[PDB]
Amino acid sequence: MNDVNRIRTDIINVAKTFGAEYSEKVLDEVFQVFGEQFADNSFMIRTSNKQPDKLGCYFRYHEEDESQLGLAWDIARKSGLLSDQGRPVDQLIPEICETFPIMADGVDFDVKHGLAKIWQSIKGVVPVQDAFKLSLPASVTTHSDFLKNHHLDALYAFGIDYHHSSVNLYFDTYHPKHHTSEYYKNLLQDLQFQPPSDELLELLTNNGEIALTFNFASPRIERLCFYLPFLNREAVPQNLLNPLLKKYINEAPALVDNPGFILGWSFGPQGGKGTYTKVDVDYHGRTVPL
Ligand SMILES: [Mg+2]
Ligand SMILES: [Mg+2]
Repeated sequence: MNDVNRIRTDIINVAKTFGAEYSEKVLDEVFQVFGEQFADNSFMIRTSNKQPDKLGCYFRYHEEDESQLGLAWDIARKSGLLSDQGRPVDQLIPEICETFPIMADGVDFDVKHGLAKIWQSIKGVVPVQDAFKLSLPASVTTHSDFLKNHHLDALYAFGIDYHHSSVNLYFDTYHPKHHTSEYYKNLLQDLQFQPPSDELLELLTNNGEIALTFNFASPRIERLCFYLPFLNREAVPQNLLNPLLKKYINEAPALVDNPGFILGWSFGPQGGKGTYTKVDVDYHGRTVPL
């Protein structure tokens, strides 16, 4: 309705204000197909820190209505927003749906390049080894011992990245160690990843979500990400945010007066590529309170 145009307008305004590359033609094509899904579902607009002087911009939605599960992938394929090119990643969503009961799915979009990722949430958690029969990067299986040792073995969701041919695995933080700062410090050390600030370590004892990234091109775990919810702009730890991300916290568009946020901290190899911050506004006001 007005609601879809409202959302599309806000994304463009975000991209223009914060210096993100964007394509109106790609935004037009995405919204023609998924516009109503954005208005009717949990929906977030994300900016991130991947390059020092400009924020990238992404938008994503999460579908939990049982009757609609599977439609995102079917819609994406039939419309041509997602073509399978025989990539090892192109077979994973059908394998996942044939293997596990799915309780939610979602799609991530890049404002420049379009459909980027599809998520599938399992109905329950499974031992991660139950997933080893999927056509996942071989690095998932070869880290089975590491995943056990760090209690990253209660799997509940997959993220399938079609732009980068990578897979994110999301793990339930079930263990008493997941409530200690030492666990996160030790986890990043063991991975030889960039060390976290003491401020972040203290926040991470709230546990949040953890995701690990595996790529078909690499024998190594590529990246990991910690996610924490925040009930409003004032709750966000602003000392952890560069000036552009601080401006985003104070100006991100939403349909409530004081939206919540989900921040993600991505970590990669020490002195390498994958350490940066993601900030997602709870556009409708319904995502974070849950
Ligand atoms: Mg829905
Ligand atoms: Mg958790």
